[PDB]
Amino acid sequence: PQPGPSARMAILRYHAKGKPLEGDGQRLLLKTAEATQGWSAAALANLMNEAAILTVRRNVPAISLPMVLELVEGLNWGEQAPRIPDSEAKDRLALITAAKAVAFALTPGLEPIKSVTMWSGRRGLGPSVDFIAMEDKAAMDMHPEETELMGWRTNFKTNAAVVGDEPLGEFAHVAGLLVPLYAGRAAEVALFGKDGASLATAQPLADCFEIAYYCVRNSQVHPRFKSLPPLHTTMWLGRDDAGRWRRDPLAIGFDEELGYHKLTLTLLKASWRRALRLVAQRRSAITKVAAEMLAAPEEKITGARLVEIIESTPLDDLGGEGLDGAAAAAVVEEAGNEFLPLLKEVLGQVPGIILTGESATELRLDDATLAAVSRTLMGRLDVVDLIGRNTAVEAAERVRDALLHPETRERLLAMRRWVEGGPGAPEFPPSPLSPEQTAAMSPSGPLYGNLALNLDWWRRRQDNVISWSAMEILMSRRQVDLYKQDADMTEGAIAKLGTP
Amino acid sequence: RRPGSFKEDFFGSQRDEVHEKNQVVYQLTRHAITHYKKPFKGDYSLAIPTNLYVTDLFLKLPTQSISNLTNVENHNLSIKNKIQHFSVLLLKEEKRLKPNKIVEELPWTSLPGEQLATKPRTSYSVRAKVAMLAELSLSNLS
Amino acid sequence: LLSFADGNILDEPPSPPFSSLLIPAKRFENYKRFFRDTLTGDKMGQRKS
Amino acid sequence: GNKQAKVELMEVVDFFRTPEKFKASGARAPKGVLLVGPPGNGKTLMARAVAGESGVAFISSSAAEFIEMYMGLGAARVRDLFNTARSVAPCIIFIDELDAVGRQRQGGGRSNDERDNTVNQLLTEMDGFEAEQQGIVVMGATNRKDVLDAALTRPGRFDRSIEVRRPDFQGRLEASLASLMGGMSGAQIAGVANTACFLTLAVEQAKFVGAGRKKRFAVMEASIALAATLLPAIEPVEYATIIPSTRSPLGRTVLKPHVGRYTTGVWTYRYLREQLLVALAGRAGEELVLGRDELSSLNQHRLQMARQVAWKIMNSGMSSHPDYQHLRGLGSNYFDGSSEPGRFQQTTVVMDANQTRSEAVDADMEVEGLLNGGYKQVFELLVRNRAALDALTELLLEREKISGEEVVQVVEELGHPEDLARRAQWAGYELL
Amino acid sequence: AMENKTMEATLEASTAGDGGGLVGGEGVEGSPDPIPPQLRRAVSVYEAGKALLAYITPDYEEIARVSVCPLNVLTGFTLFVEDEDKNVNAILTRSELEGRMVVHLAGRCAEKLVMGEGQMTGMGSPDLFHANLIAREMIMSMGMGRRTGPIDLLRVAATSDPFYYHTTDMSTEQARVALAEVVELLDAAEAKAMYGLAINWRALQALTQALLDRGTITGKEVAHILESNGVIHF
Amino acid sequence: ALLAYITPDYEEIARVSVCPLNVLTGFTLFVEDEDKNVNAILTRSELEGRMVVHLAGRCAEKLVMGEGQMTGMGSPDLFHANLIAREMIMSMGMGRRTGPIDLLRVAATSDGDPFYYHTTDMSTEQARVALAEVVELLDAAEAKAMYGLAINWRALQALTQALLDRGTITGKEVAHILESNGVIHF
Amino acid sequence: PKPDTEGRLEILKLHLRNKQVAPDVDLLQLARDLPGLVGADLANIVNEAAMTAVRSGRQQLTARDIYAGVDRFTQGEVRPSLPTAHKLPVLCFAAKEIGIALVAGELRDRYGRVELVERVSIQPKGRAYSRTMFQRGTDEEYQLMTRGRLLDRIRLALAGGFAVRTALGEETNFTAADIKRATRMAKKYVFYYGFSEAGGAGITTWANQPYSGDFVIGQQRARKVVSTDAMDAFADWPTVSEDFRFDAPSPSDVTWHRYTDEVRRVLKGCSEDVLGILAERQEAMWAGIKALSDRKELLGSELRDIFDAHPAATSRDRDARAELAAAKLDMTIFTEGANSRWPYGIEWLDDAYPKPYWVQQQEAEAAEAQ
Amino acid sequence: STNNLLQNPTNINWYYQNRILKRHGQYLTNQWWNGQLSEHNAETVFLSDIDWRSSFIKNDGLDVLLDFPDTDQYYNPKRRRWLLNNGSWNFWFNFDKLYSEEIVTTWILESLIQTYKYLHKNTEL
Repeated sequence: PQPGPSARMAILRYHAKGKPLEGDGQRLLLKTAEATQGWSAAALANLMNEAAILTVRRNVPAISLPMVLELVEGLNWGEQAPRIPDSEAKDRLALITAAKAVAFALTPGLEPIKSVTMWSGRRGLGPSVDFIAMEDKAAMDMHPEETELMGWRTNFKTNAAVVGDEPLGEFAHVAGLLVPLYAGRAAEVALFGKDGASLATAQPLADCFEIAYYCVRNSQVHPRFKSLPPLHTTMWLGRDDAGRWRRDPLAIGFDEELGYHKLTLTLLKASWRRALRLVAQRRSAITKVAAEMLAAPEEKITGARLVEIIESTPLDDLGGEGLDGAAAAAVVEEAGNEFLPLLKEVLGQVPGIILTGESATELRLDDATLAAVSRTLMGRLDVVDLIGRNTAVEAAERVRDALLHPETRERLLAMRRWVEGGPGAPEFPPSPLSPEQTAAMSPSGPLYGNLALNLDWWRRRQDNVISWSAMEILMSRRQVDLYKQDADMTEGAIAKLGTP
Repeated sequence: RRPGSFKEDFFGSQRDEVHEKNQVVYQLTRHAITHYKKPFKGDYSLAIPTNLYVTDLFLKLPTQSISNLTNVENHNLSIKNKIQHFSVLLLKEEKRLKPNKIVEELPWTSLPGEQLATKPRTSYSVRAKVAMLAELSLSNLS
Repeated sequence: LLSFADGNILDEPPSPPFSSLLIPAKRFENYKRFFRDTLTGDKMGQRKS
Repeated sequence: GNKQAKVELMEVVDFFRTPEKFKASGARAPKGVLLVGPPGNGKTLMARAVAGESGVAFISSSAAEFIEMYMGLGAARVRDLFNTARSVAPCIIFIDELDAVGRQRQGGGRSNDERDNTVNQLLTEMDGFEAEQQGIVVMGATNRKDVLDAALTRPGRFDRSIEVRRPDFQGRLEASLASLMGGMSGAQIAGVANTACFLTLAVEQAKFVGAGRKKRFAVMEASIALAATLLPAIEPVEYATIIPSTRSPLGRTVLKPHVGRYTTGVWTYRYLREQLLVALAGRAGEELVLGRDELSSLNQHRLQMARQVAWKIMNSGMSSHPDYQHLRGLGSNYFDGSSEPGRFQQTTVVMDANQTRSEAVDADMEVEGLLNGGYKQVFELLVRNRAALDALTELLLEREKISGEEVVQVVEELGHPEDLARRAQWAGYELL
Repeated sequence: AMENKTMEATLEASTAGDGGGLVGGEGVEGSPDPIPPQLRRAVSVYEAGKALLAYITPDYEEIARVSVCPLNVLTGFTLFVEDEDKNVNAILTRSELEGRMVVHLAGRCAEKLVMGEGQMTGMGSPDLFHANLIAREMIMSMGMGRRTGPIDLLRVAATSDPFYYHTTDMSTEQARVALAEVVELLDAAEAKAMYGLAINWRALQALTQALLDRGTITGKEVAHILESNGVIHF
Repeated sequence: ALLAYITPDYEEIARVSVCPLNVLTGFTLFVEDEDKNVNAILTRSELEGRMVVHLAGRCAEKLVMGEGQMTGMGSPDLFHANLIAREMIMSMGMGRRTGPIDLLRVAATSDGDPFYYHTTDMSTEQARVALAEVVELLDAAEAKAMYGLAINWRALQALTQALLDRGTITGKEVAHILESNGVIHF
Repeated sequence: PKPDTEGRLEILKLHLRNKQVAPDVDLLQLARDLPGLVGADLANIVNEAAMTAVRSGRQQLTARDIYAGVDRFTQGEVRPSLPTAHKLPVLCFAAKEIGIALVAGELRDRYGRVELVERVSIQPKGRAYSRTMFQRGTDEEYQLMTRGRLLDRIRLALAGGFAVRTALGEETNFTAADIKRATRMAKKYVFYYGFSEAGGAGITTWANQPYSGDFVIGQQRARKVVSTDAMDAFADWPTVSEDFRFDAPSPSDVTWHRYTDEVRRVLKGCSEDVLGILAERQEAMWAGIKALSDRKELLGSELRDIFDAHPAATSRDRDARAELAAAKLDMTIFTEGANSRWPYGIEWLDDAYPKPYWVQQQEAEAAEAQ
Repeated sequence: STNNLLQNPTNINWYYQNRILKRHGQYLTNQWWNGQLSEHNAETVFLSDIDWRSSFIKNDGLDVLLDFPDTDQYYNPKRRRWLLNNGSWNFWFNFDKLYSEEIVTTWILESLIQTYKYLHKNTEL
């Protein structure tokens, strides 16, 4: 096969004999073995030879690492290529790349940024944001799937984004990728206007929809569809010879009725508002990153310097009318992303609730109790704009119904404690609403035999009038009443449950 | 069997006088409408649509109507394939023809020359895979 | 015995078996990539490739 | 001249005849040169000069001549050529048109068996059990970078990827003139010089029409040039001509290219709207001057360009639809590797999940509104600049090739005051 | 011999792999050997209705022979002779097309009237599709639609899963209008066929009994039976 | 693993791994016996038990961590349970309302999945009736899986603690843990 | 390089340098009317003209022997004539060509874009039963397709079928080929060239640009003749480069309904104009049909004399006015008047499509706010 | 690996490696062009002997490559036969479905009822 890393080390060590290597040759061979992945033995022999063919025109007494990396780039990318000539469009491209880099660094649960450059090689490429590679994940010993581990890890910090005690779910982790893709357009819209939008920031917008469509439909971690019966609405039954896929035959109007497109649009609009807020608050940081990239020796800044700029530059006021442009002052559009005010608002309708916060019975519920029950049932607190106000209201109703029962509330608090862990975790959560009197009601001794009946005997929902639409069959009456304005239907969405 | 309306509609083509074209259309219309169950004129000809309906009716399993599903073409199916057609054995089965499959995507920074020189072009280039499929289809046609 | 052109392109020219035009197949490959990485998946049961 | 390849050729002749510094530094030898680039830039002349500088012989051969109907004859010829090379000790081996033989040894057809034999013979003569070594360099000439075999392009046989291209400004100076004939190879440069000696008319010739078609060409190009001058973000006109070329039978108006836009890809929404206007300008002016019933098929590609601009506006997230404004394109956005390296083709897939049934109608209605409102805007602009349009038409009919300064002068002396005030307001700005 | 050639041609298109029903009298699964009295009565009624309504239609192809179950085939066969010198091989008129539609719906209308609505067999399906094909070519191809008008809508895409021959890309509203016109033409043809078979009921019954007794019959005997039973012409 | 152990006539657990070599994956294997079923007759009780075992992972995730802490790792199991339910309703005629109609057939592909499905294009009424039956069946399977986890809570706690402590557990050790900490078979 | 125009004139003069030529044979018109032909076919044409003159028992006078010599190699062989039994085929394959020549003359009046008619044959000579030859105008008139030229071509297409219908009082299958040609020409009129008023300025969001002939592969060798291809492929610029092919997103069903309604409007207008012409010139059409049936082959000159000898009867006033009346078509234009905002005369659209945003903008900003 | 029941709780790495590392960590500097080139359309500029793309633009020197992108392809295989969405889900021609199903289920039920009624009286047998 092709030589591996150790084989690369051996081949470069053998072929480096007879050539002068500057400084410690072990470090040079280490770097040129890390930076020549996929190369063949003859390719390594050539790279070693071509370095010694050099240092004659340049009159260097010894072979050095920057020149070695120069030939490493040269033999697989061709010409070194010239940098982009200085212009107003070049300054705009620097601003766009700076906004994208700042939003990448401010995104929780992302890998560290290696370097953000304005000047690259090759022909059809320009500015880039390069992240750390294997040869970087080795040194700082880190799991290869650390990006996958970044969701459930707590109390960490990557680049300029910190994550506290509440972990990011899969939904929030993948929906956080929409903000760096929207930041390029958001910078131009905030700083120049609608006419300032260019083709430089058009490619990420077209992938924002597929990321959000995964987030709301395929991932099955959207809070709207977690309480549904366990039905797979996104099925495709095989591929067949000549490769012709088959949709699930029951999926008539599934995507239109379940509101997948409108939920995707809701997530995309919320992410666009978040990107506008990000560009508003970090406008000086983006300008500083663009200026430092434009005044760099290779038009390249490092990830550590980018993080230093982001943290040192103070948060700009998101107000102050236009955000170096105009009509983006809409950025002051509150936020509406926190679930606790919506839950408190819902609980206010229930008489005798007595809410205190961080302090018909009185039911003196604390902010900690509300947050624990909401994290156990809804899942997260700062994704309300991403999931939709209807989804947040349905969750608030579910959390209220769970809070009204003390046994369910205490069970939810205990399992939230076990999920969070720590010294306060009271081992495994209690019995899942089946007490010792209902669990002793049916071992292999008393009663028994009800689990021997077929699944139809466990059929807890039965309606003799099957509706014409799948949303009525899937969701409950309250769910259909709260939803179905997200459905992609003409006037069926008035002929569907809760008739006025 | 030894093997025109798409050429004149899509590729321009032409090269047929508007008199002989009209004569061909009139004769084809008469052959389609009349000449059904005729002694020798409508014997086996696949230009009569009723003969094709008879073959479908007597040799095929029903007809099946149009589905009410989305992301499908007409029935519960996707679009057709456009173009129709030790370690040594392991490599031969690993890279043999790759007809249907799905073409991978290269990075925008591409792959460094060696890794691009491995992994056959039919696996990543779309144009190369379609050209290979076209070459095989035309070779089978010729 | 009559199609109604439900879910295909309106004017799709013929392909390499009949013509030598590779444009419909070049678009069909990207269509298949779409059918892989946002629905169906590589295997039955995978949510997205 | 010869791009930057002369330093590499100096290195080749230096380690061929007097190694000295390379032997002191420990380098052994290059053993192959692969000249990549289009023909007409002296690819064989550079190797002839290298052989003359090194004082070795040159034998002219190409890979096509090895293609023989007798089996084994090409491999025998390659082996014999390398045997005579080893006998000469040293020389330089030139193989021309390697793209006709060394291409993708996968099998198929009764024409590639001997071809694969010749490629394997070349592989075992360039490398293999050491039987040549020494100071022997083999040079090949191809027009493409990597279309050959993986072993043939492997950096142990052709370990120098020396690339030549069309000459630059200093190269065309060596072989005001280079501004005119900038952008073609040295063979075409020599042909231009020979045509000029046979007669800068040769540059124009290297780079029939009746009265009605000439008038229609003049009207169309005058409308396009007038719209390009009057619209602010559209670049100023470089020149305009109605003389058809061998492949452009409608006359062309060429604008001054924007270096910043072409380098950075910053094509603003305002520029795209005014480019849609400029694309519809030819049809609008032709209709205005010659009447509706004289509308011709001359705008069949201008309409396609206008549709391209409108659908790119929709697909780039620049539309006014609230669900499409700054969020989405038309969907999917997959990419394909085009012919040249660094070039990518974009394919957009819209299937019932990236779009709803009402959103498809909304997108079609928005594109129709963009095209038709742009046509109405350009028609009103050319109606209110009718005197400038007529003057440009008669000047084009008189001269058949006008420069951008003449267009600017005609517009500024016979233009509408509102359009002139808009032009003077948005002047100076390099428009992003 | 001409009838045998036509029946052999149809049989080598309706048995190529499974077949069924069309080739009766075989002694195997989908082919009872003594063609049942109900089935042969239905075939005789079908062919008598077709022959009668081809006789009473003016300026039609004239009948050479009428046979009940040729080649033991579970359908009849009427040998129609064309006049090549009348309309060469290129001319079709609306009168000829509408008469052909009436004659092709005549057999199933006759068997529906005689045997009842529920006892109609599937041997009328090719003739029903042929009448539908004539109506479809008149509306969508020849431009004989009153509301559809002169526009080409059919673009033959057989190119040889559900086996589509015709294929159209027009909009749903235009498709609804065109198929409504096709349906109303089929309804007019069926109404005229039932009207003719109803006003010539006695002649139809006599022709049915003659076909049952004789098996095969010629054009002159058909004309003699219909004129002796007091037929009414269109 | 707990529901597969307590489900009668189910495959024996081979190995339950939770991130075996620090690789982000988790699986519960079963021995591929060549005796017994193979392909002779599929009882509706067997299919319902398989569907309950498939839904058991997400039911356990809900019942232990909560509704909002569930993730999409249970998607292949949910797909297989949905396939079993649709097969019972539309291929075997096990539904009282759809009746004995063959609307779905399986086929073997001559890589991806080793099989695909021939589908009959249904109308809206038939599709809605079959969907109502499938949803009732799946909700019933979820209820049965929840009760099977509920009556074996100490066994589930012991198996989860052993999995957290040891990572990879053999099926023999799984059976030992369940029988030692007290389990109720179905 | 095949010879043409002046080269064809030189070749015809070289092959007629020893044979007497009557002055009525226009050498320039014959050279322009035989495009793409070489000396290796013009020699045969002059040869067969000489042999036809020899077999005719006279010298090489009149243009009929020259036209027969051209026809013998452009439309090869001579089939047997149409039968005199029954009055159907002699009427149909005279009425279609008489109506085409009449509509060509009427469009030569007023507009002048339609070229003159050379001859009408109705004697079957190879793969056809009747012909109408058009005196091919000079080149540079075919290098560009105009809106009026395309409208005249659509009218000339519909003319033969509507003339057969006017003669017989009955629709035939003769309109099928004419409809097939005219629908393709109307689609090129509306979509590709953008000559219509679709959208208010004629620019649709979709157009089917023709592809090159290099994708044909088969390339059936008909050779020579060069029919209306000379007007069709000369103005069209095909794709040739798949890397730079623009096809646009396929339009939705609603906008496809609107665009095909525009195509139907163009076809209805051209059809009504053709039917009005053929209704007002019934006497000239019948005289031309009688002359065609009497003399088989006939020249465009003598047809012009016949049509001048039978002019229109000024104002038909009544009874004969009832032919001009009800000659309009009853075909439905869906988006004619009030059906051009969103329902477009569709009663089910609101039950299928949920009210697009620009539709709501049209019904709110324009409507209910004026 | 071929086990079809493996648990993958997240797919963030797929998007990070296929839409960010592969695609959106980089930028393509070839998006559009002037539209008014020296050789009619971009296809004719591309299929030309002169390298028009590389052009000496003083208005310092240099030969900055002014490139035009390939024509973007739009694949739109959407469904266009939407007929009824309010009251039931029906596409254009599904009229032969209700009658078909209400004959199939009725006939199967009648035959099963006849079989049950016959075998009800022969249980001893």
